[PDB]
Amino acid sequence: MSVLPFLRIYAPLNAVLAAPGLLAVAALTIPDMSGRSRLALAALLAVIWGAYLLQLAATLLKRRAGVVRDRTPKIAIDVLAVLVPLAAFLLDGSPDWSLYCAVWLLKPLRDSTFFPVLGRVLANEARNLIGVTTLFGVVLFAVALAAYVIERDIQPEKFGSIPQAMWWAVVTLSTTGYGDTIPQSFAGRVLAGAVMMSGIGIFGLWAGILATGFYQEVRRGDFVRNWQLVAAVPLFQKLGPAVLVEIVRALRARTVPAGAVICRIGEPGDRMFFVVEGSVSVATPNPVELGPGAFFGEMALISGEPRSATVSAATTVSLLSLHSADFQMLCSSSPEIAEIFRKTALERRGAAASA
Amino acid sequence: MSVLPFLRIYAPLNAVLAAPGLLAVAALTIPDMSGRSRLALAALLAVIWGAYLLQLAATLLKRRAGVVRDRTPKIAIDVLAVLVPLAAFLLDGSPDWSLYCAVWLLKPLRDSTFFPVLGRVLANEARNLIGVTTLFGVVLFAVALAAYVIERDIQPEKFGSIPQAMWWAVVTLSTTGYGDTIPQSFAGRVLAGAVMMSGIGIFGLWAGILATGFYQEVRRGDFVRNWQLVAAVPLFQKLGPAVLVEIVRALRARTVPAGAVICRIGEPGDRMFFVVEGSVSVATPNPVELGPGAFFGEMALISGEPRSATVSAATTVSLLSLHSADFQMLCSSSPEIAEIFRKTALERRGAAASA
Amino acid sequence: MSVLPFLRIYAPLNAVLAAPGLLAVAALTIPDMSGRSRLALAALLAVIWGAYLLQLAATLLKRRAGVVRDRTPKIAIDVLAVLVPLAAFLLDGSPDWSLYCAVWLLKPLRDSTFFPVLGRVLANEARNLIGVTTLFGVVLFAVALAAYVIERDIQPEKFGSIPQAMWWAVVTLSTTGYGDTIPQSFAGRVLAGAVMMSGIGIFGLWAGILATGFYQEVRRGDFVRNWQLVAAVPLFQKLGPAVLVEIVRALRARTVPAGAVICRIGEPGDRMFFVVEGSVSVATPNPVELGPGAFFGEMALISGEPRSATVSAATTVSLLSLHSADFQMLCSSSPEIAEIFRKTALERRGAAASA
Amino acid sequence: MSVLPFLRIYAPLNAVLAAPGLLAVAALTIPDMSGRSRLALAALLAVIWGAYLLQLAATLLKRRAGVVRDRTPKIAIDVLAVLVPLAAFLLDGSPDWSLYCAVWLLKPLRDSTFFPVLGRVLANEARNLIGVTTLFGVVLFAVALAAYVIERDIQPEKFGSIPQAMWWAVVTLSTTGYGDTIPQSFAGRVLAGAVMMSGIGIFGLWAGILATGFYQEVRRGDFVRNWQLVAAVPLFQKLGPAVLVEIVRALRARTVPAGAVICRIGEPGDRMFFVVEGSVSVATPNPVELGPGAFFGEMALISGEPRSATVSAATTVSLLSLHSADFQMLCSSSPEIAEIFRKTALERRGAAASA
Ligand SMILES: [K+]
Ligand SMILES: [K+]
Repeated sequence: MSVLPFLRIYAPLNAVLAAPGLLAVAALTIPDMSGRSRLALAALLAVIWGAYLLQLAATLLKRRAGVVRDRTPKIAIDVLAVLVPLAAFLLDGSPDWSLYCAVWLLKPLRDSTFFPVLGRVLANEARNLIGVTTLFGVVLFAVALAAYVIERDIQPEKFGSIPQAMWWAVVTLSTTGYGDTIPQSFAGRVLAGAVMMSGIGIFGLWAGILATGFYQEVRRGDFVRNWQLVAAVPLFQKLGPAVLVEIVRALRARTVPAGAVICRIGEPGDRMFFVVEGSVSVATPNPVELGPGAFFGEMALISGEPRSATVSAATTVSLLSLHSADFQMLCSSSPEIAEIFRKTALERRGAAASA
Repeated sequence: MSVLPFLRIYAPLNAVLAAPGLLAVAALTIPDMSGRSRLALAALLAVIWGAYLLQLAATLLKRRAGVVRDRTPKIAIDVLAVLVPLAAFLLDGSPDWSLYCAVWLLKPLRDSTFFPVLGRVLANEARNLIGVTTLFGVVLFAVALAAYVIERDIQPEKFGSIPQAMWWAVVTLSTTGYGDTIPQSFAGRVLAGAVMMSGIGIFGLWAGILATGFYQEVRRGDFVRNWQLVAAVPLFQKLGPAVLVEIVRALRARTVPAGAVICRIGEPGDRMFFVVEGSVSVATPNPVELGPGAFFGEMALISGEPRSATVSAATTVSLLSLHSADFQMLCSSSPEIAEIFRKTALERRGAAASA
Repeated sequence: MSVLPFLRIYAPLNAVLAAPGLLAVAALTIPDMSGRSRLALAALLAVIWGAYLLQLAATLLKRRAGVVRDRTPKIAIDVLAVLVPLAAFLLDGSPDWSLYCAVWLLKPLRDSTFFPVLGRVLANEARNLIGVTTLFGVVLFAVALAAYVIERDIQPEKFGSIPQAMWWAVVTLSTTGYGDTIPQSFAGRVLAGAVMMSGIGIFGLWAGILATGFYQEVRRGDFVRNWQLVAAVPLFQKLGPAVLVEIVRALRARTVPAGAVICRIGEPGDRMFFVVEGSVSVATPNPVELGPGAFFGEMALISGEPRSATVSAATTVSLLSLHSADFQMLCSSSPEIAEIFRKTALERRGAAASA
Repeated sequence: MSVLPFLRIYAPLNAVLAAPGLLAVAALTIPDMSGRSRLALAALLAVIWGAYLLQLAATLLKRRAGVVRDRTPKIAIDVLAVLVPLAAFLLDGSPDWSLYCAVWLLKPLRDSTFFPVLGRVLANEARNLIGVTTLFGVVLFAVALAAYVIERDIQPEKFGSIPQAMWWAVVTLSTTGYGDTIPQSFAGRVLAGAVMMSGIGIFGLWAGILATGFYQEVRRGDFVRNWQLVAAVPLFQKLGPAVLVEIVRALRARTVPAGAVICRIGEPGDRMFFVVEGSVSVATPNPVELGPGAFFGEMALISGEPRSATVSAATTVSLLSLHSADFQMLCSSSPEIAEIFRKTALERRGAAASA
């Protein structure tokens, strides 16, 4: 709604660090044939590999570029990524040689978004993941035992043996349920339904676990981000605490590096633009070079049209889309900010014509 | 609770734009017979088609009726809808001719509610859909590999080949789980349970993704709608900012076009009526012609009965059902609005008898 | 947490109105035998039936007992319940006679909690149930078509016919997935995974639909209930609006009819008791007869023990468990309510000894 | 985010009270062999058992150690745990002897986190678990009946009998869906899809049931915990009610017993430390012995680095990580607390050098 996390066109690593798994797995099998992809996909295997050389050395001289110390072991993550597959180059042994090759699949783990999520993975607390856990025990040995008496119900040939109760259990516990045989005695059935609603329910429980994980995460990181953002702009220094709250919790947006049409003029949209730092380019009959501490988008506001203007960043700028409800509420909260509203309209008045 | 999104009786497009898919698919097959629906459903095929002619021309002269520019390409959406199935008329080739015919199924995509939902689909941000994504990778090649060692466990005939590990993987990852064979070695089993709880869990993760999508959507659009609504009524101009908040966030309702009994007199209900614009018809021993800036439903309030009255819109009116808790809280917040409460009761007093 | 919805021991209808379905279905089949339950379960069939006679007449003279008009058609619900199974007595025809018999299963629908839930079922709005709906279309004809090309992939015997694509579609769309055959061509597979994550996702979408349904429901009904409750007690008349808010939103509890030990003295618990109307019985060395407008549970509060006392209702009383955080916050909000806190402690002081 | 529920390294009971189930089930079967684990796992069976002796006597002299009376029957829980498996020692009878042995599996139920969760299990109210329940009835006899007409569709051999409708029903109701046969008549199919989306949906309904359970739980227990915590610290006695609110709802953390590096100096982190009671050890060029009523972590705050310091508890201390947003909001709310902010910075100033 208020966020604009635009990213410059980038081929992500995922293609390069993933591709090895893809071609490997491709030639990874022997569909009764000599080789094609072996030669090919092994070729792209020395290509990818060489990519892992060049990346590594990128760490050699980039071991410190002046780089932050935030995640130290990410490095080790990488180095193992390149290494374990090294000795994965080092086997002359049986075709299981080929098998080990996939170890790279850790590669996407080089870096990713899993960092903060894990941030509340340990910060989750939520022992009810444990209690639910032991409950997984509960159901598991529940149907395990009932399945014991039942599989032992009719002994004569296949039943009456522990394996059946085991497997029927395992799948039944699931939401998946896929298989060759059932109770010929209803009881095994009815209990089966029991384990359905049960094991499924508990599945849900762990769900709500992860759910609260999501929310708590998004909250914490979001509003703290709004810490970094609040102190980050001067006008926020001239505005008192309650307003600090309102914005900290209100401001939701991201930065848009240069190279993209940021908006669409006379096209429907709901959002707001603020110059955190830098300039931003504006098509106007009297073009206007933007700077920090001002705000764009009263174009659409006072003009009456959604995105009555458009802009483009020549320099990377951090954007903040203001919530216009609390804005109107400040306009009407005190006379000073009603003066702000008038003068703002006036700044679009002069901006829309004069220089 | 507070919303009354009543719609006049309308046959939606869905029957006309869907029907082609339905009859097509019907005769779409050849259950060993010459034709019945072919003749028939092809007849309704020229009927539907002609509907697509008449709609198209509706766009010709309706290309601009004075119509908004909001969604430009919706048009193109339609035109392709009618066109690709044109050349879908243009093949003389094999029965796969019949196959292409269904391309219309895009028709429901002409217009729908997907617009805003997509609005936060791009506005979602939520890279954790990406992180979860690569995680889908995680599990997938996890069970893919384990399934590799395991299917290669017993080589002699069917196992030890990549396809099995592949498919067992794919289904197992799911919540579906449907199939002909299992581990004869427990390990494949236990790992199987692992992939169950795992792949399922991640499924949940993407869930909470979409969930936050829902909420954020409903919020944004709702309260902004309450922007359009707040400034839309005069009394809101005589009421200060805090109250503006209370109502903007409180008001939830929709407009009811003419032609429906809006309420039920002396039937249990919780809601409130406000005349945004127009009149509304009221059965009274001294009938009263309603107008904007007044409010209906203190009938039920001060009278003591749920819906102690009923009304009907002769003209389309926008309705707003006030939350009576904060209402009482305004009645008791200041003396002025307690005067409002008394005089309101008095307006039902005069309204319930006099003219 | 704060709610105590204790119900007197009652055999619910569910046993009587359900039992017919249970015995019926029991003898409902013919497991190769003459009859046992037929005679028996038909006996309990005239028993249940007679219960439906006596209930009906209960409506005859109870058509109006002075009873509310809230749900008129509930009656008709019942009468049909007894009637359709009448002509279900009226057939002499084939065994499908027995089949029709189950029509009672509507009986639990006589009355239930579905009323309010349906209250936001129509009050849901949430067209995204529609948009998602057409999306169900999306996926359905998606895999339907892909399955068309694929089942027609290998024509020679079973494939290349519409039925396969149909059914494989239907189950695959699910989370269930249960069946005899798969793609022998990967493509059908990969697309299969697609429909998995897709159809499943949409399932989730409809979920969040129902979820917001839950919440909105519980909220609306809850706090409105707190309307009925707020105006329902005199002290609430001596307390200003902000406090009205705090309690309306804070108070969560239910009424406990006479006949139950309401609390446990010196047993851990978190809750609070308030006499809405009537008395409540209290074991004390100087027993104290309770009355409205007072409050119980500063026993545990000021005493220092959870449930340092226990009580029992001789007369049905409505209970309200106060949130002690905002309570302390009133104690410390103004001096008057700190006097309330002292005098309250003093009322346990005199109550704990004197008469 | 703000919570630090660190636990000293402990082998939980789960290994000892679980292990019996594990080895028992291991030798629990007879994979065609004389015995190995029997001798072994029965040996660890007398080991575990003896553990249950020693625990029991731990209750004998620990029947009261001065121990709380909170959960009385937990004891009985244990004693049965040891007893029923006693007579489970007492059978000389058939191999089902072995079967009974697993009764211990109740052991994890000795104590666990299920206590509060059950706390809102009874405190849930939420009759919609009942309404949904009867709905489970709804669907169940729905597909049960439709399956009746359908299985009786083609009578000649296997169909037309009640069992099929029964089982097809049961699984179909699920999300699992696993089986040998389908409708050869579409109708059974289409209805099948119906039961899919239906039974699944209701599954969701019960979900949202448990969900609200989660939330309500976490809330109640959390903020009440913040009751115990608020009154628990003196500074909270010098701070007025609104601030009491802010902290009660803000403070989220746990206690970290001695023996762990509590923080990481110059490593990225977001949290805060407060000395509830005791001291805490601090590496400083001028080491500082911590005491209650002070706060740690303005190191990171005013210093400019996340965790610009680290600490270790020599004595178990209760930790509270303050939310720095509302903190800044107090710093800027009144001059007194801005003096608090300055002097705090000064306490890191003196602490970072002087003694
Ligand atoms: K399944
Ligand atoms: K299955």
